[PDB]
Amino acid sequence: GLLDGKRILVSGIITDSSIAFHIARVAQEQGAQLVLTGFDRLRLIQRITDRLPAKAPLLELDVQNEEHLASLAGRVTEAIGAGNKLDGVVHAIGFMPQTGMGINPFFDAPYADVSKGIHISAYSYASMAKALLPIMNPGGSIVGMDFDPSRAMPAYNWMTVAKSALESVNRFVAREAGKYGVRSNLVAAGPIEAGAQIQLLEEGWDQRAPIGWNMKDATPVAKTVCALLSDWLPATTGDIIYADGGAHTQLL
Amino acid sequence: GLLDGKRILVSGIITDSSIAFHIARVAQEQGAQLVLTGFDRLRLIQRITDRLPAKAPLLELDVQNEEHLASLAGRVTEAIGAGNKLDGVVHAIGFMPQTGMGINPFFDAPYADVSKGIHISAYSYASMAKALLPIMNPGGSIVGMDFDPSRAMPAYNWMTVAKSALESVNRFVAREAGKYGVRSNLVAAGPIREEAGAQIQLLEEGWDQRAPIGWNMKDATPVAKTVCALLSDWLPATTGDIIYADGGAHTQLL
Amino acid sequence: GLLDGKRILVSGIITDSSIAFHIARVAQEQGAQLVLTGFDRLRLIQRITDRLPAKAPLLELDVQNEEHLASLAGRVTEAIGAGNKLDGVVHAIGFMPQTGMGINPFFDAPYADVSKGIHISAYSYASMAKALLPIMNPGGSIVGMDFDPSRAMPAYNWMTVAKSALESVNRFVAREAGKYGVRSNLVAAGPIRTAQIQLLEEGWDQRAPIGWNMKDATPVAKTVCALLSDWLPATTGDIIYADGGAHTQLL
Amino acid sequence: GLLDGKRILVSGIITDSSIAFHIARVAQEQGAQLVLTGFDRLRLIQRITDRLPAKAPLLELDVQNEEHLASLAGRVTEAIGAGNKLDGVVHAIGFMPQTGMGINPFFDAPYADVSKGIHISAYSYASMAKALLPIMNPGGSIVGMDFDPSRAMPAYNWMTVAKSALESVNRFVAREAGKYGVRSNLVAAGPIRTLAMSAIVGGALGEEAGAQIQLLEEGWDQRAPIGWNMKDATPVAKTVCALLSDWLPATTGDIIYADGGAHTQLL
Ligand SMILES: NC(=O)c1ccc[n+]([C@@H]2O[C@H](COP(=O)([O-])OP(=O)(O)OC[C@H]3O[C@@H](n4cnc5c(N)ncnc54)[C@H](O)[C@@H]3O)[C@@H](O)[C@H]2O)c1
Ligand SMILES: NC(=O)c1ccc[n+]([C@@H]2O[C@H](COP(=O)([O-])OP(=O)(O)OC[C@H]3O[C@@H](n4cnc5c(N)ncnc54)[C@H](O)[C@@H]3O)[C@@H](O)[C@H]2O)c1
Ligand SMILES: NC(=O)c1ccc[n+]([C@@H]2O[C@H](COP(=O)([O-])OP(=O)(O)OC[C@H]3O[C@@H](n4cnc5c(N)ncnc54)[C@H](O)[C@@H]3O)[C@@H](O)[C@H]2O)c1
Ligand SMILES: CC(C)[C@H]1OC(=O)[C@H](C)[C@H](O)[C@H](Cc2cccnc2)NC(=O)[C@@H](NC(=O)c2ncccc2O)[C@@H](C)OC1=O
Repeated sequence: GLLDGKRILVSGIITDSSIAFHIARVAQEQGAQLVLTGFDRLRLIQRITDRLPAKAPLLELDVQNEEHLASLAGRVTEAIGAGNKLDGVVHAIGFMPQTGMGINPFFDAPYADVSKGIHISAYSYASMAKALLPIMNPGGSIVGMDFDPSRAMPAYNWMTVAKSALESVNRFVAREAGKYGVRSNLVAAGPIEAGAQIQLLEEGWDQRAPIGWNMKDATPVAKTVCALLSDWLPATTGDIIYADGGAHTQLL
Repeated sequence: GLLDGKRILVSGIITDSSIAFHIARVAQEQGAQLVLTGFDRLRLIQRITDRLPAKAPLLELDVQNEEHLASLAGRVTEAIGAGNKLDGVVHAIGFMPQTGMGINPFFDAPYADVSKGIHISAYSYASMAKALLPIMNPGGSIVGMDFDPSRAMPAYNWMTVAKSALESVNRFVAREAGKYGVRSNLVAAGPIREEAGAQIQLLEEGWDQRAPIGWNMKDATPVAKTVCALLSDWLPATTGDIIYADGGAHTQLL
Repeated sequence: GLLDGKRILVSGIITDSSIAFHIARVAQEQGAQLVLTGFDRLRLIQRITDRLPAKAPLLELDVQNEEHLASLAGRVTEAIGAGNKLDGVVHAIGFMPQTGMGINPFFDAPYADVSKGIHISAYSYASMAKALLPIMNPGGSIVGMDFDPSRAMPAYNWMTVAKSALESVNRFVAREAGKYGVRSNLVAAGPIRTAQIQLLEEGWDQRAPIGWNMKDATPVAKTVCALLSDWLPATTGDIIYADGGAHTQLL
Repeated sequence: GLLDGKRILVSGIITDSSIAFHIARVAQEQGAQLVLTGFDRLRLIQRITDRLPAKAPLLELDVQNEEHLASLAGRVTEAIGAGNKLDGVVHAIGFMPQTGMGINPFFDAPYADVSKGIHISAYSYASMAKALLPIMNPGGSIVGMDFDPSRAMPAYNWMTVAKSALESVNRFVAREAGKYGVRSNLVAAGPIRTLAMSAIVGGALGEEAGAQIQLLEEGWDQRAPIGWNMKDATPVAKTVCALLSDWLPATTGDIIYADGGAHTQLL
């Protein structure tokens, strides 16, 4: 019972193979009471989140919608109880149009597309924190998903730029969260005619990781998120935890 | 004559108190032939660029207009000569609305404002490179201006996020520029000249104190010389990198 | 029961205010079976380890002593059982002569002193890992103690050089540990109390978004225990910062 | 010239092909007056330094010898002139016994060997700075040679640990040098094909070691946006000279990467 009696909001569940689905699954197994967030296909999300070990209320949240954000805190409290507060927040939201990641050349991505990607992947981490910090308990934890953007790589393109922005956003969210006695951290996960480029990237990851890396298994990264949601990392804030097999510490 | 016979495009001159003004001044002193770019007040910018040691053609460039960027290659070539190409490109444009930096709380900056800031301060480094790489010579150099965003600090707020984005953009611009035999680097400068006033005072005082060789905020010439060192042939194996012209303050805790 | 049924070797307990004592205390509370290591004042150390919630065998280990190394693991297996193996290793060993840190100028530290410091503070992480990896279970964890050496600072001097070496040693220990299915990580702690030393120690509290209490070693001990658990299984050759987030903030 | 009228101390010239030789060659071409340092094979180094474009005095310096360090400054001043001071120092000294790098397992390197390596590769950067800072002019520059140790890699082993120690030493040397108005920086070079490096590619260390280093060198050129030529030391020599010049005056305690941009690229 690592997360026993903790109220945790989990965003980004779209499929049963989503890291957010495994974070929610592992958190419930560890005794956490969950609140879930869905963006567009809510009835589809409801049917995915029915396969979770325990029942949890599903709330609508389009992170680009100002009204959804301004009402989020009220809707969460109605779902957990008038006098109850959140102990954790999981930001597992990421988006970049295909012009900004994949086959499309880096220079050919229009700003409107990259901006939408930065809005959803980086700015929204601050939006969700602004909306939920007033309904969070001291000793609380905000966890976001990152993909190590310290070095450029093919096909990830503008999504790497959005993750660099996200890391910087996290350092500032930590400053704001600190006032509430809440921690804010990121988990940098390993990977979970541009098909050849991503194959090269995935093969290289397992090769570099001293303990190896299984791309078809999201549970080691879900456990890391849960470790950050627990009271077992209480002096860690504005930081990045690498759940990538230790591949970022190895050149070859 | 560090930059002797080099054709260099310099963006971001609006006043003579700018780093872009000193980069242009130092580059001309080192024998570089310049092409200059201005945003809106071209009449006032032409008056400012007259304070530069030598004459240089002025071209209008609003980095948010895809019409100006598409034209750039054609406009720069007619200013330097039909058969001549650029040897250097200086990106010295940076903007963030006051909602994104200063006194305004970090959470109170609307996305439209932060997006405009990221567009001008980060995305435009890729826009300018896309437009100018086809008219650049091998051994060429693209330089951008940065402010170390690795750690959060007061007031800088969303400009720190835009600079983090710029660093990432630079690593990708290096990949594209490499195909032309062109280098792409950023120069991370130290600070250049009631609560907000006290915070910035603390940041500037701390910089000089941390810097092993000290830091003079009223002097932009050590950072302009660093940009010129990157525009030269003296750093030929450096790309996708950040050169710190901050007195060594980023390597020191206290 | 975060560490339930885990056999963990803990080094560096010399006092009741040491991080190593609190790691051992927290680990026992979480259901871990411990093996302890002592360097010199082993009679005094035994009287300190009696203040631990549960009984644990104390073994002699001078990290500069070649015979103590290589005899270590055989002595561990006799203490835990012939068929039992270790699940965790805590390296909480650090030393630098006063010529290498404090008031003495950086240039005035002789190599013999800095070398002794690097031997005990950095090289010994590889020595302890070499000796204990053959008696470690897959899913195992090796944890070392670090103090962020990425930037120079007053007084820390050659100890900063030894921690930079330690960080590099840990990336290589991870490569070796990986073939046993064992993780190797460092915990970079904020200042822990035991003018120039005072000024630095107060900066951390102001920079840390959640603040920093130098008189409390329990948040750093819990971080070590989180690394010893199965809750960070994809983390290796890494550094976890338990400094209140101070390293992510300029001011 | 870039270095016109500058007095520069250059250490580590042992072969007519090494980085220290090209630094010295490029510096002399740029108008620098040099002072050279030699380890043991003095008469051999003297005829290797005769290949340099201009004549330069050669001084004996065993970096592990306390007496050689204590007399250093006096010997340099006698070679340049009683009233003249040094404008630059180039530390191009690096050593690690084969127990600490190559085929030998990481855990099998004895401390005495790794310590000798750290003494020569890292500690000596501070030793040379201590000895030469009192005879250095303000605006001066100290440059050391590095190989990016931020990530572990095959064969480099304890030399990576010595290199990590060197970067930390450099940040503290910058603090000391700052008092004299002198900068201290490291140049992190990409892989350079030295006499030993060619031999390991040929298979002097075996098939496995030969394959590992080939993988490391091939990967470097592939990662480098502008490519990487291991047989050419001149781009790294020019970077050292850029740091010795007045064109990077606000850079200290830092690392300049002359590795083709490889360290900024994952793939
Ligand atoms: N898959 C990997 O290899 C990997 C590696 C590291 C990090 N990550 C990160 O993990 C997170 C989860 O992504 P994933 O890869 O598991 O895939 P995913 O498809 O499961 O998650 C992305 C989610 O973003 C949500 N989203 C998109 N636009 C939104 C909007 N406007 N409002 C609210 N939510 C919106 C979608 O509903 C979706 O659930 C992302 O931040 C991603 O960048 C993934
Ligand atoms: N001031 C400091 O303390 C400091 C420190 C480190 C780095 N820098 C950097 O130095 C660089 C030079 O700027 P500065 O310090 O002179 O400040 P600045 O306020 O003068 O920069 C604004 C510049 O951007 C241009 N610009 C704005 N919007 C534009 C648009 N849409 N299209 C095209 N051009 C546009 C303006 O014409 C102007 O030249 C900046 O990138 C800044 O971030 C400054
Ligand atoms: N104290 C702090 O503020 C702080 C901050 C960050 C990191 N750390 C690190 O944490 C570790 C332990 O810290 P602590 O608070 O317990 O202090 P400590 O004084 O108890 O740690 C030093 C230990 O080294 C041991 N030791 C010395 N020489 C030895 C040898 N030859 N063989 C074996 N052991 C030997 C001693 O027995 C002693 O317990 C150290 O490595 C230290 O650098 C401490
Ligand atoms: C056997 C094997 C480990 C081999 O490894 C390599 O060649 C690596 C992959 C790489 O190519 C770097 C590239 C380089 C060369 C020079 C400087 N910095 C980086 N080589 C070095 O680091 C080499 N160093 C020195 O010659 C040296 N000389 C002067 C000052 C410090 C010094 O460390 C040695 C230590 O290395 C080897 O022989």
